[PDB]
Amino acid sequence: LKVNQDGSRVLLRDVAKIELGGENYDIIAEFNGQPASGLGIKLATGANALDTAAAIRAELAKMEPFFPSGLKIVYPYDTTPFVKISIHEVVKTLVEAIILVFLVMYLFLQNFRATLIPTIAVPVVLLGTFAVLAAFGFSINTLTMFGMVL
Amino acid sequence: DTAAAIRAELAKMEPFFPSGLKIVYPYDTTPFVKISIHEVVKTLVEAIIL
Amino acid sequence: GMAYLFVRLPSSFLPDEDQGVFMTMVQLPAGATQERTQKVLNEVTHYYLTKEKNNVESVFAVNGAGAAGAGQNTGIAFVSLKDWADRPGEENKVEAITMRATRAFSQIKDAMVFAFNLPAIVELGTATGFDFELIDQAGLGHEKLTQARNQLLAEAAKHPDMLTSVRPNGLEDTPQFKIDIDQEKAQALGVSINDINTTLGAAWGGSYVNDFIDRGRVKKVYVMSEAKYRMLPDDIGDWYVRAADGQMVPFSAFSSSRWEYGSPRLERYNGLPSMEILGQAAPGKSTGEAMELMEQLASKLPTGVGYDWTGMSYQERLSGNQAPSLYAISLIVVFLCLAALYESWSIPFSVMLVVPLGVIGALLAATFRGLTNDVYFQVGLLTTIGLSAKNAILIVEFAK
Amino acid sequence: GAAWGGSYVNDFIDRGRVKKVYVMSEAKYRMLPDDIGDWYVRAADGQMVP
Amino acid sequence: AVFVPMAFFGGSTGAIYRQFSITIVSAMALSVLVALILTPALCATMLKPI
Amino acid sequence: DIAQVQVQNKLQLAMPLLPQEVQQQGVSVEKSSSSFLMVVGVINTDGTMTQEDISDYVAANMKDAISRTSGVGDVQLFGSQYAMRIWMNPNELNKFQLTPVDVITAIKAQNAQVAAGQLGGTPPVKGQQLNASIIAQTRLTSTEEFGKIL
Amino acid sequence: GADAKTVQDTVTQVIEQNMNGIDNLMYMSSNSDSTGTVQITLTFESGTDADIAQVQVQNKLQLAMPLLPQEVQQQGVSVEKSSSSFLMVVGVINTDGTMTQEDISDYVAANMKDAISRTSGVGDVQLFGSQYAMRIWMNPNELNKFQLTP
Repeated sequence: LKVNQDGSRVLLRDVAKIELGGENYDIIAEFNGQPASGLGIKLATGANALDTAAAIRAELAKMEPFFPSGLKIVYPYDTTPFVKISIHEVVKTLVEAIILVFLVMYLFLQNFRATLIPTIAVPVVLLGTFAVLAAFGFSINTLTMFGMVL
Repeated sequence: DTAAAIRAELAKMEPFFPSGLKIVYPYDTTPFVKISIHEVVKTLVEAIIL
Repeated sequence: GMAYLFVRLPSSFLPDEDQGVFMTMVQLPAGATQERTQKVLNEVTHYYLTKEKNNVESVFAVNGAGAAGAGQNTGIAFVSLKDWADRPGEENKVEAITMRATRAFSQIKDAMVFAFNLPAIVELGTATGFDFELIDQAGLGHEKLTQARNQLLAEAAKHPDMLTSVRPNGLEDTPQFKIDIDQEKAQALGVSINDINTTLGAAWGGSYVNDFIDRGRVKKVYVMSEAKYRMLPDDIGDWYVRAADGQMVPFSAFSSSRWEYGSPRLERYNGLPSMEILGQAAPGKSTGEAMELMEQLASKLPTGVGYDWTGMSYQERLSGNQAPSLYAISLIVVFLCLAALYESWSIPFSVMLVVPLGVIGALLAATFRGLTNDVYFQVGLLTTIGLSAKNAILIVEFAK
Repeated sequence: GAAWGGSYVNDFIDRGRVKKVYVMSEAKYRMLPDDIGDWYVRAADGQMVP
Repeated sequence: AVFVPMAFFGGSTGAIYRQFSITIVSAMALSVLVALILTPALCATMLKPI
Repeated sequence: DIAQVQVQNKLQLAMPLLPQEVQQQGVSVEKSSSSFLMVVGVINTDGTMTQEDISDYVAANMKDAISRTSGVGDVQLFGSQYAMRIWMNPNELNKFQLTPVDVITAIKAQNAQVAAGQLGGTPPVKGQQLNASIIAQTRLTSTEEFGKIL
Repeated sequence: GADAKTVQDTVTQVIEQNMNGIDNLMYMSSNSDSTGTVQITLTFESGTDADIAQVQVQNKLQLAMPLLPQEVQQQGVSVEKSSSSFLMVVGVINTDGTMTQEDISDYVAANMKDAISRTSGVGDVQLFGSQYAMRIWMNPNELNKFQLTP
């Protein structure tokens, strides 16, 4: 920094703390009040579903083993398994409608053939619909499946 | 479209204008496109009753 | 009774769910140190952790952001809950939980704490009333827009009949610290104004200088006074700049200081100085006439103040605008195809009359469930009338 | 260049709107080719050359 | 005819009305085609004499 | 649209090879007919304003907004927004042994905005209560102000 | 280091002026913080082209970038197109205590954020903490002792 008429040396550490610090010191997070960093993750207009959410676990499976001693993830936030028990409990309902109607059929068309007729007639007419949905751009969201339920 | 939009942004401006500030419209390839198409409806009509 | 069941019945857009997670908002006064905010985050966590173990799984809390902005007085909580099968009951669903939480937090003095559910989906927060914006349509400044917005904030929270909770969304004219370099003393003492302003800015605000390398990755090099010299306004006096001769002047000489006032989240909308306004209609009223009332209360305001609706108030949404026009031309298309199938003009009316008999038990289900007319409902309604059509159509096509 | 052609220096603020600050000789010193002689630059010592 | 004019239209809202109109008129045509393709056929080969 | 930026990829493959003086003003990149669409004139009726005023009022209240509206590929103003005008005198500049440079520089000096941190910002010393911004040299707003520069 | 207004005039104002002839637009929301931040959001028709709408701005963002402070494009301007609602938040906690929070933040900021962010459809990653940075904390008593400024 400067030398003197003294012949004295003046160094940086002589007028400041040198230290590995942070660009900014205003963000302090904790997880159950243990300290803990993380990523808050956003979505780009026109994206792209449980796609991106799987991709996260891509990049990260790829990172988990070079992590230092005792460094472990947690997942405190997830609009994911919501979209996963959403759609699941729709398959459930489709199923239920099917056997309930199998038995309402049985109560009038009291034979296993006339009854199995509108049975087969149900998946076909569904299945197909999804093929038509792909064909116009609509994806198997919650709304699509509720379409398949109503 | 755009020609209506002009009168949008501007209807939105006309009342905070100072004392004695007033528009005029010295140029308009607009009501040309408006008596153009009008005098076509006219002709269609005419063909019909003729 | 159909029509009356149809207008006595309220109107949702889409039901909120229990999405497994939810949030909490923490806002202090200002300037409010970071540490205080942390005090209140410790509180809030201590709740979701002692008083809710049966349902809470993880509170992720962050001193440093908000859903308004960063600030030392901005705070937010990310709460996840134990599985649905594991909290059976209404007592243990989002509603009741974030309720008693908000109710419990309600307590804390000089800390605005509120906890909420995620409004349904993505940035579809286009529900919940309105979002009004004042617009500096002349040269007025920050003062006159402050006051004008106060005239509004005032005259509208004195109409609690179709309009309530009318507050500004922004942050608030916290005091500021003015430093004044009388330039002449600086030339006379022989000090570079560059040197002054440089040192002031770097000392108290930091400065990114150049980049260094840290284990094969490039990072920054910042430079900034120790925190023991920038907490107090007296510490300006401790700073020396080297005059042109060689002597070192303290700021004490060429500067003059004093306290003042001014916004910390200045707002603009579409060019001009704007301020944005929030709140709802009032428990018997819709967002529409609420908006009108705001447009009218605005009218009585000083020359040069304009107004505009953005956000949820730009658009305006669903049933009551032109959706029965859809039901209508759908019906016209139907009676058309029925005049095609019967080749009558009367005979389809034997299938038109079949409709009220369905809206009747729809509407009945609605009001008798606490429920309310929304998208889900209206597609249920469509499906209703279509199916009844099927029934009647088949009986009379049989009969003829 | 500044005298005879103007110069944009920095920006100022004019009723809550940012605008320019230009700098340029009065028009009484740039109409005639003789007016080049009226312009002085400060030499390294201190003396001013035309 | 009941479902189609709901795909119409406006806003952030009507998006959702598309998500059903289509998803259900689809099943319409599929069902009614099956109804003259698959149903009558399987209601011929599989019904037991009365 | 693609034809529109594809140029300006390249326009900034060279922008640092143009004068300081030229990207201080700034380069524009339009895509538009040369034929106008309409021309809207503004006239004051009492005489209360000259033409330069009118021009300014529009340039500062009307052009920005109109131009911000889609499909409007270039607005050409008939006049000019205001601008602080320092008309120098040479007789009097040399009288005090001054050139233009000194004016230019006294101006960069005295018309500016500086950024000067906070009081009790991050990181802070624990036990602090106060947290406010610091305000310093702030831009000029009047003719007189420019007058009294040192 | 900037105050609200300093930023607001110096940066915000000066981009806003230069935002036009950007298609299909509805409005322009403009925040200016006492933390020396600004933010400007442009909104387009539903169903509109995310990508063209995405650069069309930044044609213009660099029709002005040389009129911003040195200090501001030394840091650098960003231009996103993304929902404000997160998707998930992934937290990182060390388990033995072997690392503080600032370490954790750094390890991610230097090993995790770059990669996750590089994955398509991921329109903004907000880090909960801060990458490291060499910190020279100056002392004034000792700076003046040797006749030195910053």
